[PDB]
Amino acid sequence: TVASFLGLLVFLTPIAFILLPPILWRDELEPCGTICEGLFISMAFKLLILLIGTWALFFRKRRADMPRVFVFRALLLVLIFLFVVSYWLFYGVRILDSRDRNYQGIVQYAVSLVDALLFIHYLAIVLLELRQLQPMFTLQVVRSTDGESRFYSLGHLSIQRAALVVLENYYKDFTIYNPNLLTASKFRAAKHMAGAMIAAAARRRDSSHNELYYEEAEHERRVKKRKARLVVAVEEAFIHIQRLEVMDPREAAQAIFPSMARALQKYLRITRQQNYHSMESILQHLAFCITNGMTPKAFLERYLSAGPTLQYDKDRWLSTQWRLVSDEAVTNGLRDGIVFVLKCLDFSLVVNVKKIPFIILSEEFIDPKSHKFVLRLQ
Amino acid sequence: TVASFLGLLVFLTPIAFILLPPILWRDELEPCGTICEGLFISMAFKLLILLIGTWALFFRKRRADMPRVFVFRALLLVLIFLFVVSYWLFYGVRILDSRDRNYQGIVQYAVSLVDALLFIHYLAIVLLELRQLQPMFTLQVVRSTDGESRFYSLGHLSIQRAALVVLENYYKDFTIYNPNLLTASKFRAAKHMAGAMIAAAARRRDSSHNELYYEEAEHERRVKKRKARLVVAVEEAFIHIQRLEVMDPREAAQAIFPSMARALQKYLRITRQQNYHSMESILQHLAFCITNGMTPKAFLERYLSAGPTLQYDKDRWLSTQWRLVSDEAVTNGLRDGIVFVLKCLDFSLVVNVKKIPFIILSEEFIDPKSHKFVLRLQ
Amino acid sequence: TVASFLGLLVFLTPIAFILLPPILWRDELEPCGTICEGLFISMAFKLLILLIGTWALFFRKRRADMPRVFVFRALLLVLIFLFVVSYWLFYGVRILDSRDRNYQGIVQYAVSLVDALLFIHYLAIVLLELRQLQPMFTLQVVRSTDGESRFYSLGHLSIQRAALVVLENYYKDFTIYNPNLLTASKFRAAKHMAGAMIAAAARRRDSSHNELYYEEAEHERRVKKRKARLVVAVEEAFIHIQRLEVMDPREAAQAIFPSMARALQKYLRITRQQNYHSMESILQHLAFCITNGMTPKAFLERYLSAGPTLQYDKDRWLSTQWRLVSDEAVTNGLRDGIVFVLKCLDFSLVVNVKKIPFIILSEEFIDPKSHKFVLRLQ
Repeated sequence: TVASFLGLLVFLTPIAFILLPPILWRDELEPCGTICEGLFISMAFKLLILLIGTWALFFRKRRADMPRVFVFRALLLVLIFLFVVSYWLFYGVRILDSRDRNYQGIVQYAVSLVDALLFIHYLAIVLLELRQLQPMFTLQVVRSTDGESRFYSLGHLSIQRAALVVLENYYKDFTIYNPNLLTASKFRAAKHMAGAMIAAAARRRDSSHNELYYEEAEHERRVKKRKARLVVAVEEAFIHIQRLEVMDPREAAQAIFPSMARALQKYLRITRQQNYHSMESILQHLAFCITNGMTPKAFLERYLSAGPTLQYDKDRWLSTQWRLVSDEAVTNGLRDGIVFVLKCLDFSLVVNVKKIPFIILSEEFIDPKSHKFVLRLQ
Repeated sequence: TVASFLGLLVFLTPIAFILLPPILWRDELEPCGTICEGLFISMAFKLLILLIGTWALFFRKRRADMPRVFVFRALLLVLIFLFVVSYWLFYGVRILDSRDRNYQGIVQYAVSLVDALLFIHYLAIVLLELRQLQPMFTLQVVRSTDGESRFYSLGHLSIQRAALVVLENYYKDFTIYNPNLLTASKFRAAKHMAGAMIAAAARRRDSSHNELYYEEAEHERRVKKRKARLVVAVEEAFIHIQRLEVMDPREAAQAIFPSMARALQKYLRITRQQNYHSMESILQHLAFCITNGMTPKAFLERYLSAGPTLQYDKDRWLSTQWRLVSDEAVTNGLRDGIVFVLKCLDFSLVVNVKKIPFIILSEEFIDPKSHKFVLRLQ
Repeated sequence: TVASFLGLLVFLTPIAFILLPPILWRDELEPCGTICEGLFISMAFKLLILLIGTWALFFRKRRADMPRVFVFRALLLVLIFLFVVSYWLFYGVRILDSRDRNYQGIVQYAVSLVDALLFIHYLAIVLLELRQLQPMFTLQVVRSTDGESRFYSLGHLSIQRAALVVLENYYKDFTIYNPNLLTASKFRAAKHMAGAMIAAAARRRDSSHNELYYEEAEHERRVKKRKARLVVAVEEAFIHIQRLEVMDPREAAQAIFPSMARALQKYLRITRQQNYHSMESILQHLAFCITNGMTPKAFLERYLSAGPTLQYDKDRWLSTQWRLVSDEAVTNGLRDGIVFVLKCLDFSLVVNVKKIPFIILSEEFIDPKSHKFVLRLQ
């Protein structure tokens, strides 16, 4: 490919610096003998180390699209470019155009290339994944809709890369965005829209009958009742088949699903999760749990709670529609007190960054003989 | 030991390459003088760096037994073996059998050995702990019995090493396997075993009296009552002794334990945790909390909830009885959509792996002047 | 500064070793030509790598004050000191006092300095952040007051640095210390202080009327009622302004705050959080949520639950008043079974360390053809 051809060029540059003097001026080489060959062996082993490490840490697909340029990868690519161009420039001007003797020094030049390219690989692992290992900052990530909030520690990242780690943790950690869980507050605010003084109106409101407390208690009671119906239905559904007419787990799932289908439908409607689980999805997860020997409760934990975003179908999450709002340049590093917002189509992740505080530890000595207790009351 | 003797050989190989030419042919050395000694100093400092780093990252006990071979450690050991054997081969064939001059080049050969062995140490830290730093995958780990589920991010690991990290997080994160919390569903399914049409039977079931809702509400009420009794008992037990007859925390624990013992026994029976806490364990934790100045609630948090597996006795967890079920080779790396199962004696951890999605970020500019609000209703 | 001047000296040491032979004895240099210049280029590129990596990982402020000396940073500074002093000593004794020829060897000496100083940078990243990447231990951190407990995995750290990571996770993860949530147990124990036999007294206590169960149920009911009042108040407060008299979010916050202020005050009093939120803090967070387009529930999640310590004001947490109690030297590494206590002014973090167990994995083969199921009951 494009980067693979440049990788082939940067890998064959020391090999070309070795091979060209015995080809272009074969009879002009000084007799090296031992030291040149013992340096070729070190060259080959260091190139093997470089190829294995480059495969291990950089033969992987691009993980994300960021708004501005990855500053550290641009720095590494500019450094590799100026590195290899300066070595080819010195090799063409001061070695090939002069047709040098002392081939041992040419092999030393190629081995210094391999050494400094290994240190470029080391600077790459320093910049790309070791600079943010030490947790310099904390990040409070809050959804703007339901208020679900988790805290994360991050090192020195840019606002781009911090937003990337926040979105990774969003798909892993936050429950999935459900707009149907949000409509009750919207209709309640619109019902207030249907109809000094602002403190007296609040006093008349707080003295009135709280419909919301009793409706939430009654809804929680209905959810517990539908949950108990669902648990009984899924237990008496799983008891209908045996691990051993012979059938595969898909047909066993289709066999036992009509004895749980109505209770699950009523539970997903009362918990407002019915848009998240098609019948095909439930049958695939049912055959999955029947295959792996999972209990009714282990099958049912997918449906009892909300669950994170990566449980669900790949279209229900949408990672290409993320927008990064920031008051400053997103290539700037994190610092104390900045706010950046990760906007999806309906919700947003409001992220404010706080510096992890300077902590002062001190010892104090507790004598283990000073742990004496008396039967007297305290 | 076995690996320690090979470590002594790989550490003494550059030193032997240095020491053998002034011993075997002492009068044949060309006068090096400055450059050889300034290269010995660099050799000694790089060997000190190599010894300190090798102690820091590899002088540690083997952490786990895996089914197949650790592929990266086997690659590193084969690389070290071919490395050192090729250097001894070139040193015996082309240096010792020829009895070379230009000892400066021999010291350069030994320093190139020390350099490439430092880069072997670097390739070791690349392969063993840096390749999986960037979180390529997410892992949904579910117990097959109670359905408890947590999500974890992992990089490029094999299925072996991913299963190892999953088990680390199992002992840290999941509540302990309690088979007594699972018997109610089993007896309920056996009670259904005591006694078109499959949809009508489900309709008659869901219209019947849900015993399960009222039994769960009544059990939760009994657990709250026993919890309140236990809190009162442990508070009035801790008030009987004073931090200051003089006694150590073991005898103070034995003094105040009979005023809390029955309430704790009834709470551990109602929460089905009585097999997990012997009287010796409770007395040791009681003397522990009396020693460290912990409150009754801080003592009691060990017993109120289930708690993770590493709270409990070392025989109650059993890390040697883990079985890895996978449809493919466990030395293969993680990829999107694979399922592997970690089976203990009674339960299993069903782990399905999902690729963390390709995320596209973009900026959008919000003018901070565009945050103007009106008192008008919305 | 102090460390910046020593950094300038260690950076200019190879440059000084290069520049001094053409200045002090200019006419005595042997003609190097190609190889010396091709080694200067490698020197300049490796010094650029060293400067970029040193900026990336070590140009950062000191994060914490520890009781005893950081052992690994002291080892690194002693190593750099003996390193650079030994190189200046050999350069003064055996190069400057002799006024050497073969300047190519002097450039090789300076390049070996730059190489071994890059490996010092590598040993620094090995000791300071790579030795603890592999999770050797688990840590149960419990507050002595309310018993809140979380488990953390750590590698080979000292007790100092483990305590530092524990405090990082304390400010991120534990809910904030609230002494007002603890006074009910203290007054209940003092009420027991107002008034064989120790088992009969416990039997008479556990048979009595449990005031605590009914008071906790009644308090939870009052908290749910005040929460419903607060949700209604904040929704009907946010509906009073529109995103668009024109006003900024501070004045919009001040406009809509008197219609929610009494319900929020009553909720913070019933949940004992009123010392944590001044009116200025609530108005700043209100203007913050009005700015970022957050819902009433997203505004309200700061106040509904306790929340971690870093949500609150910077004086409410106090990172300078931490005391480390340990039975051994805090520079010793973690091992299985040690207990260290992190004491704040009122509470303490009791941390006991357990070794993560030796896990034995094995394969077992499940035939995917062996997943056959029958319609027969099990």
